[PDB]
This record gives sequence, C-alpha cells and structure tokens, in this order.
Amino acid sequence: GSQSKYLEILCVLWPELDDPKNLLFLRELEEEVYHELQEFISKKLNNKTLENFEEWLRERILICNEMIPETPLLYSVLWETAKSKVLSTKFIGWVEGVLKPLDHLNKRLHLIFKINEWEKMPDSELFKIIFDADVIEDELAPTLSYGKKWETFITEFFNKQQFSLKSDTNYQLFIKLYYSLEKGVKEASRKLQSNVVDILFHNSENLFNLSSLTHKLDELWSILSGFPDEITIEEQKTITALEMKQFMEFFIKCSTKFSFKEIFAITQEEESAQLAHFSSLCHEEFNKANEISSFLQAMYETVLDISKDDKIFTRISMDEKLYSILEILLQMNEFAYIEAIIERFDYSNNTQIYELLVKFFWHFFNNASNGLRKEPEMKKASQTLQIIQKHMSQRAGTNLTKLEVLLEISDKLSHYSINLNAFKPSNILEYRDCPLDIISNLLELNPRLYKDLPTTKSLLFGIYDSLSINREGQTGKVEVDLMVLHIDYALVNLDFGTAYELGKQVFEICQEAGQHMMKALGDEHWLTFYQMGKFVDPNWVDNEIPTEIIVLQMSILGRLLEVCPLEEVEIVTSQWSTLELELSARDLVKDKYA
Amino acid sequence: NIYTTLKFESMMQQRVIQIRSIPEEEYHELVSVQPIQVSVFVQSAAKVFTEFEQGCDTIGRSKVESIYLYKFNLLQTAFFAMVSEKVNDWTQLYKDVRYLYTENPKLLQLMELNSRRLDLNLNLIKKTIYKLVNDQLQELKDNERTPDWDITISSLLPYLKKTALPTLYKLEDNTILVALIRYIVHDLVIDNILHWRVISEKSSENLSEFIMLLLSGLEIPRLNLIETYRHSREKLGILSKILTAHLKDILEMFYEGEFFLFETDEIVQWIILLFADTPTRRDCIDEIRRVREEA
Repeated sequence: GSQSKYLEILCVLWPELDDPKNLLFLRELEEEVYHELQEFISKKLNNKTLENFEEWLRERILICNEMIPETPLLYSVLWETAKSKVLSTKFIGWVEGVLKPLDHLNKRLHLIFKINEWEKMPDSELFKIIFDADVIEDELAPTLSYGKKWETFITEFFNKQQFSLKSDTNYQLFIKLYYSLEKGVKEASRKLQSNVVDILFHNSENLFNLSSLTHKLDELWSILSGFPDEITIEEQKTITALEMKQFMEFFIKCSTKFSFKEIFAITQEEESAQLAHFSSLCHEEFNKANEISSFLQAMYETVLDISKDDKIFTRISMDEKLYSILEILLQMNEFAYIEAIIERFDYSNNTQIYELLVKFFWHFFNNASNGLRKEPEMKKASQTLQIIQKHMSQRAGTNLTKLEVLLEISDKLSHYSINLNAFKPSNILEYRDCPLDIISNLLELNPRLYKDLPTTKSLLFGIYDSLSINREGQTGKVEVDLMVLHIDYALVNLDFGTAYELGKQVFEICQEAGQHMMKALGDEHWLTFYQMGKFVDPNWVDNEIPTEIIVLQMSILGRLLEVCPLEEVEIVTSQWSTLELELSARDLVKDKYA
Repeated sequence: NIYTTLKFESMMQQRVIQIRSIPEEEYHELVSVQPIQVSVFVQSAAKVFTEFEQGCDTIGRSKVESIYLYKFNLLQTAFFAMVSEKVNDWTQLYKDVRYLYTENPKLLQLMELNSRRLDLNLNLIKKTIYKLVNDQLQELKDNERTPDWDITISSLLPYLKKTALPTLYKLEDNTILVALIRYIVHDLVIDNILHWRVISEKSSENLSEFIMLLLSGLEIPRLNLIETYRHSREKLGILSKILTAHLKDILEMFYEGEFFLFETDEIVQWIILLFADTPTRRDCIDEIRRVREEA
C-alpha cells in the first residue's frame, strides 16, 4: 500500500465474532508510532476508502453489526480508552447520538434493530416507535440533538393532534416534553412556543375539564409568561403577550365560562355580540357566586378594570358594561349591589341610569297585584325609588315626589274594597281622566268612608299630583264635587246628619266662590240636595219624619231655590210645602218626635 | 192649550229670576216706609207679585184661569221658602212679609205661611218655657226642704227678660205678648200646680216664692190696660196668697170677693190640695159651694 489498503482488508476479513480487544493493536498503531480478492473487500466496503483508525472503526462497527445486531456497543472498548484525538468529536457524537439511543431502545423493547436500518429509518417512524422520562432523556433528546431534528419532531409530535389534553396523564406528558424540548432548543424555539399556544388554543376546553385546573393554569402561566411579545399559530391567528396575560388572568381570576378559542372569537366579534356575551357572563356568574361581591371584585381585577383597557371585550365601553350589569342586577332585585356600583363608578345623577331606574320602577309598579307596602312588587318599586332618592335627586326633580306619592296612595287604596272589574295599582293610571270614579267606588263599597272626607280628599288630590293632572284653580270646584259625593253616600247610608253638615258647608264654600260657583253647584248638583230634602229613613219610629229633620229639610230646599235649574222650581217647592204642612200639624211643646 | 202652558212656564221662570235678582244687600238694610221699618227687599219683592198679574194679562185669564190659582200659590210659596233663608231675624221677616200682604191682600198664601211661621216661633218660645217651668216645679216637688232655685234664677227669668220678651216686642203686636202671658199663667203654671197629688205646707210656701219670682219676669207695664193680661197676673198673685193662708183667711178672702177670678170647682180643689180633711175643711168647702150657689 497505502495504509488505506492494509486497513480495508483488516476491516472485512477479520472474523466478525472475534473479541474487539484483539483489534486494539490497530489503534495504538495510531496513538503513537486471487489478487482479485480486492474486489471483495471493496464489495463489502462498497468502494469506501479506509483512510484512518476512526474511519476504520465506523466501518468495522457496521460490518460486525451485520452479524451481532444484539450488541451495537460491541466496540466500546476501542473508543473508550482512546488517546488524545485519535477519534474526533464526530465519532463520539455518533456513539452518543446513535449507538447509545439505539442500544437503549433495543434493550427496552426487546428488539434488535441494526445500526444501519436505524439510521436510514424515516424519522417519522423513528419518532413513532420511540413513542408507545428515561426514554426522553437517553433515547429522544440524544437522537433529536445528533440529527438536528428538533424542529422536525416538535412539528410532527408536539401538536394538537398528539396533545388533546383530554387526560391528566396527557397533560402531564405535554409538560414533560415541553420542558426538555425547551432545554434542547436555543428558531425551533418559536415553533415550540407557537405549538404550545396552538395546543392550548384548540384544547382549552379539554384542559378546563382536567383536575387541579387552578394549579395547572398556574403551571401554564409559568411557561407562557416567558414567551415573546407575539406568537402566531394555525390559520393566521396572532396573539400578543398582553392579550395572553389578560386571557390567562381572566381564566385564573375571573371565569372559565369561555374556552381560549371562544375568548379569541369574542375578541373579533361585533360590538353587539360582545355586549351580549358580556352580560351572559355577568348573569351566569352572578348566579353562581356565593356572594356577588366576590365576582365583582374579580371583574374589577380584569374585564371591568378602569386602569387599563380590556383586550377581551375590545369593542364595548366601561359604561356599556356597567349599564348591562345594572340592568342585570335590577331584574335580579339586587338593590344593594346596584347602590354599591353606582357609588363606585360615580354615576350620581346620570341620565341613563335615572331612566333605567325609572323604567324599572314602572315595571315593578305595573306588575304589582295590589298596592300594599308588603306586596313583593311594591317593595321593589319602593327599593327602586330609595335608589333614585339616594343617588338621583337632582335629575329626578319634582318627579321623585310624584312617584313617592303614587306609591303612598297605592298603599291607602289597598286598605279598602274596590270592585271596578282585584284592583291593581296600575289601574289607577287608567282613571286619570275620571279620578272621582275611584272615590265613588270606595264610598259605595266601604260603608263608613263617607264620614272621612279628610282622607278620601288626600286620595283624590294625591291622584291629581302623582299623575300630574292639571288643577287650574279648579280645586275649589273639585272639593265641591267630592263633597256632594259624600252627601250622596251619607243618604245612601241613612245618615241625614252628616249629609246636612256637608250640604251646609258646600252651600257656603260656593257662596264665597261667588255666582259662577253657585250656578254650577245648582245646574250640576241640585238632585243631591233635592234628594236630601226628600230623604226618608225606613227605621224612623212610626214612619214619621222627626220634627228637627223636617225643619232642616225645609231649609236645604229653600237654599236650593236660590240656585236650582228653573225647570226644577216646582217640585222643590212642592216638597218644601209638603214638609211645611206636616210641621204645622205637630205639637212643638209636647212633641212625640225629634 | 199646550202653547199657553209653555208661555206660563216661561214667565213663571221670569218671576223666579226676578226674585233671585234681588240684590243680597237688600235683605240686610232697613228703610222707613208708611212709621214701620221693613227690610229693603220688600219693595222689590212686591213688584214680583204685581209683575205676576202683569204677566197673566199677556194671555189674560180665561187662558190662564184653570191653573191661575195654583201657580200663584206656588210662587208665593217659593218666595217664602227662599226669603226665609235670607232674612236673619225671624221677626223682621214676619214684619217684612206682613207689609207685603197688607199692601197687597191678594197674597193669601203668604199670610197663611207667615202666620203658621209665627205660630212655630211662638211654640218654640213656649216649648223652652214649658220645660224650664216643669223642671223648676219638679225640682220643688222632689226637694221641699232645700230646693234648688237655679232653674228659675239663672235660666227662666233671664230667658224671659233678655230673650223671649225683647224678641216678641219686635213684632209690634201686643196681642201676641198677651197670649204668651196667658198661656204661661194658666195652661202652664196654674194647670201644672193643680195636678199635684197633694200640696204640703213647705211646698205651698215654695210654690208661692216661685210665683213671685215668676211675676217679676212677666211684668210688661205697656200691657197694663189689657184685661186678660191684668187678670192673669191678678190670679197668680191671689194664688200666691191662697198657697200660704190658713183656712180661716181663705174663707175671709172668698167673702171679700178675692176669688172673683176663680171658678167654684177650682176653689174647692185648692182647698183639698192644701189642707187635710177635717170638720173645718168640710164646713169651709160646703160653705163656698153654697154661697156661690145662692149668688
């Protein structure tokens, strides 16, 4: 030779089954000072020229692997005690990168893969049989590292198909593999991170069903928190660090109602959809909370935080959110919380809140089935005004007075029998053009009310004021119409005494009010006074008019002759005359009557 | 026939309007008219009833005859009923309405009404006095020894002096005053006392003291010439002597004519009430019936 030619023959021809130490002479010889049979050696070496010990040793390992597949480490003696640099790091790397993982796989799975087939194996099926911590430490990493196959493995194995996160154990493997891929990567890094974000993005729902969620979310935030400013996955979905922080903060502090995927979709929905999703979240959570305050406080940390903008509900203002919430709390009859919220975000005298409160006052009002202070709907109507009172005086102006008053007469009215059909407070509004019709019904059904002008009178004027019914000095007239009704029902109840006092007081009010009122009293009301003058008590002893009553009746009729329609002067006079004659026929001195 | 009816109703209305048209300050001011003083509304009112005939003329009579009287009476009645509520002093009104039918004696309804109204107020005055007097007398009957004079001294007498009599003076009709005094003395006091079951010595003295206070309150000197007024007080005064006299003085009084004003039955009744039966009461009673008999 050529030493090439000396080594080549020694590589093929020396019996594959000899102990490797019998070849140690070949290395030391490096560490310091039929002729067509060559066709066969190069047949075996495949025309490979065999230039030095290291070249020799890969070739000899392979040629003996042929016959002793069960022992890939056969030639470990020859490379272990090698003196300075007779073997390049290339050789040792192969040992660490191929032979050792190969052996370990073989001797784990009771297999005997040959080094050559092991190397030429599609990496896809290579990883695939690696998968059915020791395994990752001294099979997977050494392999990935040697072939520089990190990005490859990550892409084909570290993805959403392999990591459904449906099971605790899968999750736990997701984290193990993450950690050691992270370790062995320092541009395949962005693929690892892109895939962590991809895995979480599609399988958050499976993850949220796992155990120790809260702990798992912390574990994940541990990792995520190190990722770059921006990450891209899948379609062309891009998430920033600030978004990821708030998303995760949302899941950890506030709610797992929405998956990661759903959260992202809310990010890109229209204002309208977002608001809807927002109130849904509030209503659902308010209804699960031990205490609404705990969920409010969590929202103050995240999605209702005035200190920073919301990267989840991106298209709706603090105001719209708070409004939505007040509407939810009103329907929930959570008046205390409504107050707290109004105070916190300083909504005092806010027009929009005013109108919401008022709208709900009427809702409760119209829903009430009676006016008593205890009726649940009246209670809520009341609680709604106390809020208007505490936090909306300015904007309410005179309107609070009215509403407070309308509630009051509602309570009073429900203490009496009404049969205008029970009687809903909402029916009161229906009588706005005929308030007296309500008073008439009361006087009829409540047989002692005619004696209580003071209260029937505050009802009537309460109804005028509460419903903002006009009273153009027509309140003199109104009082009168009210009083004639009382006379009507006093007679109905056989109480001439009360009838007469009222009748006398009415004539006076009208005398002062002047001639206008006196004609009106007459043209409208003469029949009441005629009837009083004609009144007969069935219970009268002997069916005889008591003398004192005769006299009173005569006087009412005579007062009536001043103001009654001229058509009625005959019959009024006739009665007067009838009473005068009976009177002239009694012994006033020893009077069997009065 | 139904045309006439419509016109009569329309002028009937014109009259009621005319009454309503009388200014309010006419029922309160007084004018002198011949001297009597009437309320000012009186002259306006008079026109209403004249104008009523005037309005009858505008369809005559004959066309009005069948209803004339009713509608006339009705209008007087309406007027009376109305003005009754307008005139404060029941006594001015009596004079006011009296002036009306003196000037126009066609208003028969008005005089019937006015006088029946007069009777009512007299009866009210009588009723007040009847009760006071019956009360005082009951008080006396039941508390001989130490009777309470309060009814008479604080209620009856002041009532008469300060209320009833000055009220009745206003009517300018001394006949009415005389009727009241006659009623009080005979139908009230004397009749009441005559019906006691018996009249004790102490009660007789009490009753006499009562009569003297009573006379004090029935003194209306202006009536001193009227015979029924003078005789009413005389009988009371003589009853006062009888009530406190011994049997002998009663016979002497009889003899001197002092019981001129007493029917014989009434004299015997007083004696039976005031004295226990004895030979003396008998002879005295039989003597009085006898001398009166011979007369």
